[PDB]
Amino acid sequence: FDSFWFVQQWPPAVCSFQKSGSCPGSGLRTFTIHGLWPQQSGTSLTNCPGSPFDITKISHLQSQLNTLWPNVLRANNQQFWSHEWTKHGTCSESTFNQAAYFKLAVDMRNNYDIIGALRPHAAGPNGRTKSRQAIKGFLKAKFGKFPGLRCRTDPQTKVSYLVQVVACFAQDGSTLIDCTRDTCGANFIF
Ligand SMILES: O=c1ccn([C@@H]2O[C@H](CO)[C@@H](OP(=O)(O)O)[C@H]2O)c(=O)[nH]1
Repeated sequence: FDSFWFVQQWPPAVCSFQKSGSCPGSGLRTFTIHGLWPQQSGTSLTNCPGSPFDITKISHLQSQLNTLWPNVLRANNQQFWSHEWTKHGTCSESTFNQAAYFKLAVDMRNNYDIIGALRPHAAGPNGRTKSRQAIKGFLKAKFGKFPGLRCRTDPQTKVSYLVQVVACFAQDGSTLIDCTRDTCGANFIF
C-alpha cells in the first residue's frame, strides 16, 4: 500500500438515508470512525489474506472504540470492527498488526477533530448549505492538507448531504498528504 484514507462519518446524515427501521446514529452528534483504508495507486485495497479478527488483541481499547468507533447503522460494534479489519485492515498487516491498526485509527480520530476545526469559523453543522471550497479550505488551514469530502444525494429531495470526511495519510500512517477525490459537488447540506 502507498497511503491510507482515514474516513470519519457524520452519524445523523448517514442515518437520514435509512428511511425505515432503527438507526443508532440518529442520536449521535460528533464525527465517528468509519474506517482506515489502505490505498494503492489511487484505489482501495480490500479483502487481503490475513489474520482473523481477534478481540483480545484490542481489549485495552474497548472503551475508546465503543465511543469513537460505534456501529451507527446497527447495535453491534464488535461486528463492525471485525468487518473493517477483514475487509481493510488485513491489507496493511504487513506493517501494522491488528493492535497497532486500531490504535492508529483511535489516535487519528483524537488528532483530527473536524467540528472543532470548523465551529469557530461559522462552518459547523446547522442543517444549512455549505460550500465545498470553504470546508476544504478551513480544514486545509487547520491541518495543513486538503481533506476529501464525500456526499450522498437524498432520493426524495435530490439534495446533497455531506456524510463523510476523509483525511489522507502517507504509508507511514502519520504524515498527512492531500486527498484528491471528492464525491461532493460545489454545495451540500451540513
Ligand atoms: O456505522 C457503520 C457504517 C458503515 N457500515 C457499513 O455497511 C455495511 C453493512 O453490511 C458494511 O459493509 P459494506 O461496504 O461492505 O457492504 C459496512 O461497510 C456499518 O456496518 N456501520
